[PDB]
Amino acid sequence: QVQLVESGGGSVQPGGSLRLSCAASASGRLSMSGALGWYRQRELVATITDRSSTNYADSVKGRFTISIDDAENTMYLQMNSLKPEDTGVYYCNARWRGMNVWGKGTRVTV
Amino acid sequence: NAKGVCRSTAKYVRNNLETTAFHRDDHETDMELKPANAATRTSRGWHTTDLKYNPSRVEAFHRYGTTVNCIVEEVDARSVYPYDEFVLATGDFVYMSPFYGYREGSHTEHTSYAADRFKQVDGFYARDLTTKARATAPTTRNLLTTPKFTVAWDWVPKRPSVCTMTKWQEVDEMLRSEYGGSFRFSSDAICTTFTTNLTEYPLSRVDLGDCIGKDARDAMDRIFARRYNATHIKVGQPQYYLANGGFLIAYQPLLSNTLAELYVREHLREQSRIEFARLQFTYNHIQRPVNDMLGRVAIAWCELCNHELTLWNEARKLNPNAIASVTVGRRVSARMLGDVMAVSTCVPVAADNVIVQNSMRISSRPGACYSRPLVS
Amino acid sequence: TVGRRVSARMLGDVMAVSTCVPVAADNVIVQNSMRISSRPGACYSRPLVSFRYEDQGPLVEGQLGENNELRLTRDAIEPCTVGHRRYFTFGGGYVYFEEYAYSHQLSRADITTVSTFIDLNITMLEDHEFVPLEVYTRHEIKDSGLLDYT
Amino acid sequence: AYSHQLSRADITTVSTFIDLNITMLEDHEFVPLEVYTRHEIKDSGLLDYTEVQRRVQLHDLRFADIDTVIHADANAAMFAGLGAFFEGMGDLGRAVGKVVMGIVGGVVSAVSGVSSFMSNPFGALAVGLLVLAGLAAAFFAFRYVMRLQSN
Amino acid sequence: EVQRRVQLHDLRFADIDTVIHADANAAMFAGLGAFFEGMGDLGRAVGKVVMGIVGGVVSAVSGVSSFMSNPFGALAVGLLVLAGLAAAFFAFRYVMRLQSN
Ligand SMILES: *[C@@H]1O[C@H](CO)[C@@H](O[C@@H]2O[C@H](CO)[C@@H](O)[C@H](O)[C@H]2NC(C)=O)[C@H](O)[C@H]1NC(C)=O
Ligand SMILES: *[C@@H]1O[C@H](CO)[C@@H](O[C@@H]2O[C@H](CO)[C@@H](O)[C@H](O)[C@H]2NC(C)=O)[C@H](O)[C@H]1NC(C)=O
Ligand SMILES: *[C@@H]1O[C@H](CO)[C@@H](O[C@@H]2O[C@H](CO)[C@@H](O)[C@H](O)[C@H]2NC(C)=O)[C@H](O)[C@H]1NC(C)=O
Ligand SMILES: *[C@@H]1O[C@H](CO)[C@@H](O[C@@H]2O[C@H](CO)[C@@H](O)[C@H](O)[C@H]2NC(C)=O)[C@H](O)[C@H]1NC(C)=O
Ligand SMILES: *[C@@H]1O[C@H](CO)[C@@H](O[C@@H]2O[C@H](CO)[C@@H](O)[C@H](O)[C@H]2NC(C)=O)[C@H](O)[C@H]1NC(C)=O
Repeated sequence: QVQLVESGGGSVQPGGSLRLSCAASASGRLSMSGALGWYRQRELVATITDRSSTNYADSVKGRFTISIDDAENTMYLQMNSLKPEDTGVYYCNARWRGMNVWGKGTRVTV
Repeated sequence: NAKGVCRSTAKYVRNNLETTAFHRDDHETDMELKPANAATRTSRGWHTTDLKYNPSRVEAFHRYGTTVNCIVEEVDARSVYPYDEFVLATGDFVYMSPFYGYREGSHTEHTSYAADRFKQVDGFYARDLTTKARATAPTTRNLLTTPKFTVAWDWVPKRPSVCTMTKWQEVDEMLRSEYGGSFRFSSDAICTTFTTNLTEYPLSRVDLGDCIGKDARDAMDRIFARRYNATHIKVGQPQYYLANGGFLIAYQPLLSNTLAELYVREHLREQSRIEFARLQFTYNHIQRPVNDMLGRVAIAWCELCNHELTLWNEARKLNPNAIASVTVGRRVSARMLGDVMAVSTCVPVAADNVIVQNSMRISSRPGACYSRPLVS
Repeated sequence: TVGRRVSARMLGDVMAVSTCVPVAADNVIVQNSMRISSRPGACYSRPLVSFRYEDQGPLVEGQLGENNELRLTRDAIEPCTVGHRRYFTFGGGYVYFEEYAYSHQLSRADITTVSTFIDLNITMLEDHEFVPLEVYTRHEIKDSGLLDYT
Repeated sequence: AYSHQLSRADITTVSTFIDLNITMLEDHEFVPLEVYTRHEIKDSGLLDYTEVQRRVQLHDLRFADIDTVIHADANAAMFAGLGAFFEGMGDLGRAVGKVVMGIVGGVVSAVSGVSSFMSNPFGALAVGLLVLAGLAAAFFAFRYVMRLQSN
Repeated sequence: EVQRRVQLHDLRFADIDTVIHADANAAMFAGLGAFFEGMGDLGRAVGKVVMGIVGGVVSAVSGVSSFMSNPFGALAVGLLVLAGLAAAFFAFRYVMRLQSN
């Protein structure tokens, strides 16, 4: 079974920035996933719907940027110029051709 | 949808920059979609041109600076519970719920793609590409853009829920044995051995509709009446066990009439000093012979299963189409994708629609000949 | 026949046999790709692995085989194809490889087991190939799974 | 090499489809030394179905390499290099490229015409005669010059 | 019969492989090796030197064949041969026209 180790969650002030991340066990290679990303509470925030294709919610365009590291088998969600409306629980998720996995949601406050 | 044509021009990316191609380097023109000759009865398709199937394809591509071929193709798609994804007949997944849409009961469904890549058209009227005519009734059509192709399907409200489990197998003979603090079930009808904890599952508090309970009780009574009515006795009420691998086993313990007598006479000797469920394993001198008798039966079935499974598993590596066809009970195409098998339904063709060519010789190269005859 | 894993080889009309040595599943590591950098036209046919006989021991390079066997050769090679997809048995589950690259690892319970010798109520599709574009231009060979006797 | 002939009773028969009490060893190959130098192929008994399909996939790989060696024309490699050179110069490069490609095309067709003619025994003989005639003419002329230089 | 044909194909490949890799230079080097083995230690000192001389000959010949394969190289040698032949013929004719007078 695949397991996601979510980290980087916390609290900041308006106009601040953060960097969330989700490292995965060797049983699931993130760079080969059909879809990856974060969902607010569910509603999409940022994802990589194909190995080279990215998506974002309309209120997030230009603020956040998703990326991936195949060496460390981990994905990152850099998020800048945060607002009080961006607060809530963020759940990372990854899925490979029908196999699906959810990380334990992490809170973000502003 | 409006006419049955494509623009004969396309945007492509090379050198990390967008560029516009044109069919045969001409101006933007509405090219007609024509049916593909290889199109099956069901998996229909259309193209603007046929250059790929004809010989001298490389020269045909080099005869023009740029070429553009618009394809339209109708394929089967499947989605399974919870319906968060669906797979196309091409083997490609789509990480969106097929029930997704702007409708009140659907915008809550799962999706991995941004709203920019999805459009839901209401009051849509289809137009068949073979018979140029509008459909008689409107539908809601979902439209999604992947980085390779655009895909569309008719939207429908989510179907009503169904029972969580389906009857997989009815088994006339199943031996249960306690070992290593776990039950082990085995049979000749199924080569798998089911393992489980000694605790019975409290099905009554989850099958509130009695959907599984009804099916189990009915099947057991049908089998008992058919095969055991005059040879055995049922010990008590059916028992439910959750087996490793994700199966629910409804079990009904039996005693043969000849064995029941031993419990009866032993009970009479005890009374001189009826509920079989209380007595079943209390008499060691009765049970010791039975553990050895039935243990040998269980072992015999294991030996037969290992022997048969070995032959069957080697045969499928040689001819999976034949083995899959007899297993499934209908003709199917099959292919080994390493250590598992992929399958598909073959399409039938009537015998009078087939013609055989008069020769297997090849004119283009004198030393070679076809090894199996040509047909049309 | 013997009731334990054994290696066997036909020496003409008789069979030579020997005991295989077991290796714990956590001591085995699968490599991320089946490509060969030294020769672009070829690719391994079965995935590469790296393992240890004992937890603290030296690391040993090999190649996977059928039914959890480990080979010490790294010699099963194919001409590289397009549209490649494979599932290889890997310690009570499977490793899925796509276009000669490792993707993920499934549990054996994730795939529908076909009933013993006869099965019904099975769902299927009229599979449509959707061949890669390179098969027409560059005229590269399309993946066709493992070879049948025919 | 033929060694000896055994009776069928000299080998332990595997008693049935399932049996026990068999004795075995953890076989250790002890490779003959020559394998490491002369690349001698080590015996592997008769071919299993897996070894047959493994060798079949190795042969179509050997064919792809031989096929590529025959069809990897040095002229095509040069044309590819020239194509990339002229494409990088823009439209000014295209105007020249279209012309010089035809000039190089005329050179390669002349060279292949000569090598084709050279395959014929009469062609091979003709050039040999001309080379000898030219060499002899030059040597006799050089001898004449040497005889004049002294007086 | 399938395994009989597979074993015949890897034999055909071994024969083709040897035909490609059995270089005439290796046959010459083996012939020189066999000569110095019989001469002994007094010959090894000479062997090491002549091996470098032959090594220089084969590298020059392979350099020429590598150049000859190129269209510009094939054209260049063709032009020089024709120029030399024409010069020799015109010079021979000039001498012939003077020898008599
Ligand atoms: C199952 O077994 C019982 C006996 O254990 C059968 O009972 C008979 O039922 C009929 C109809 O009510 C009576 O006329 C007979 O007198 C019963 N026999 C005895 C010995 O009591 C029953 O018929 C069997 N059921 C089936 C479907 O075969
Ligand atoms: C059978 O009994 C075992 C305990 O002996 C159960 O194992 C536990 O399962 C849960 C849920 O997966 C885990 O959180 C625990 O860590 C397990 N405990 C141990 C000691 O392994 C098992 O779930 C039971 N199965 C059934 C169907 O009753
Ligand atoms: C076989 O089944 C019997 C039950 O029919 C088991 O006997 C029970 O064991 C528990 C644990 O010691 C006692 O609390 C009960 O009083 C016993 N019941 C009776 C009616 O004697 C027995 O343990 C099982 N066999 C094995 C191998 O454990
Ligand atoms: C799927 O399973 C059902 C049973 O749950 C099968 O239904 C039977 O089908 C035959 C043929 O039409 C009927 O004569 C029976 O009356 C049906 N049984 C019941 C209880 O209704 C069905 O055939 C299976 N389908 C496939 C394609 O395998
Ligand atoms: C060789 O044969 C003997 C019987 O002649 C086997 O001995 C039995 O082994 C099992 C497993 O340990 C015990 O439960 C029995 O009590 C043994 N029987 C007797 C009579 O002692 C032995 O297992 C066989 N060995 C092999 C390696 O196959």
